[PDB]
Amino acid sequence: SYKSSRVLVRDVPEELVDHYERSHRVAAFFMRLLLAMRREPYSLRMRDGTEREVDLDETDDFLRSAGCEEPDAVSDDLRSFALAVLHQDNPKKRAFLESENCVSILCLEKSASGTRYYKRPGYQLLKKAIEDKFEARFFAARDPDDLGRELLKTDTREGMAAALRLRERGVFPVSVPEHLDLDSLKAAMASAAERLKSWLACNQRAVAAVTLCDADDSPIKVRFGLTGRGRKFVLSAAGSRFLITVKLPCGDVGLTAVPSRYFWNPSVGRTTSNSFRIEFTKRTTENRRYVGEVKEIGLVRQRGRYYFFIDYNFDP
DNA sequence: GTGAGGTTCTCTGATGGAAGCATATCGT
DNA sequence: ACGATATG
RNA sequence: GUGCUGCUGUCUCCCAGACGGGAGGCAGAACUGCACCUUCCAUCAGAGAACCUCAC
Repeated sequence: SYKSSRVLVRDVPEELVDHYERSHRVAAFFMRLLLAMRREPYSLRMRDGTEREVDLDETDDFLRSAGCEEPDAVSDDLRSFALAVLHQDNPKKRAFLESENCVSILCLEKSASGTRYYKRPGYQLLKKAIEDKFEARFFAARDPDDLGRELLKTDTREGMAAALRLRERGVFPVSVPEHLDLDSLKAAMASAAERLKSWLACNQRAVAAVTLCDADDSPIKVRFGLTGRGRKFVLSAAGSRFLITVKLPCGDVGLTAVPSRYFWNPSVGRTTSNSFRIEFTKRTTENRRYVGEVKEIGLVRQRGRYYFFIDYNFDP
């Protein structure tokens, strides 16, 4: 259940503008790098309209520029990674249930991501059993730690073991263009994965061109979440307006939204479940009351004007 | 002076896709 | 109890 | 804030012209009047303008 609106902001500082204009280039690099790992020549649609054909040579050169010295040898593994990121694996046993989860092995030198099992079913039953007559070796002598290694050595989702294969070869940590923190990288990679997933669903529907992200031509949402998908934000009201401030690494960025007749007489309260409860009336004639929990807003620059897309959740 | 048959620009409509986070443990 | 990754 | 309409605003176009009216484009807003889930992508059908030749 979703319901969206749009609030205009006219005094965005330099920090948010640079964050919006710097998230796009990381997204574009993610799109081109995933296509490079895919190692399948494709068609690129430029801004003015031109379906150029890009072959394996430029793909290999781009991969070399990304740190993959000899993509010919690791071709059995780069491709095996990309299909995992673009959700081309089995619907069950996804190596990355959310695509943005992948940018910790790809773009973090000291990460140690692959050796985790605390959320693996099997370590949940044994730990709930320490503190054979139940429905599901290691039950004797207890030690769920050992079951962790038993379930990490085997039961490895394809593309996650493949990702760990390259890190020993010193080629997988890829130098992205800008030094975005984990959260903004995850937001950008979520957007890029969404755009390439749509592209591939269209390419297999046809059987064909790729449009890269642009700050003005084909904008994407620089999304701000409350659980690590993007930089955090907090919403409130002051009179008849919206007070939206985000928590960028350069500090807090506060912003006052010009009044909206869609959101009139606003009352806002923070919730203990990572959300903000807001009330409003639709103005016009009937002032029917609505309750909305907001958890993740978006930012889009259209016609030179900055708009936050307030995507809230209403009562069903 | 129109009809007919081809490019070359601005648009609008319909049917597809990707979407708008939950939990979990560990170290302080 | 709260923040830092990790991943359902 | 967004399609619709609305200068207390602007620019431009056309018809009578020295009374006005009829096209469009922005600024809107601090002016109502009906409503408002939306962003991006790729296809396919349809409608408009104009462009070139050859025929009647």
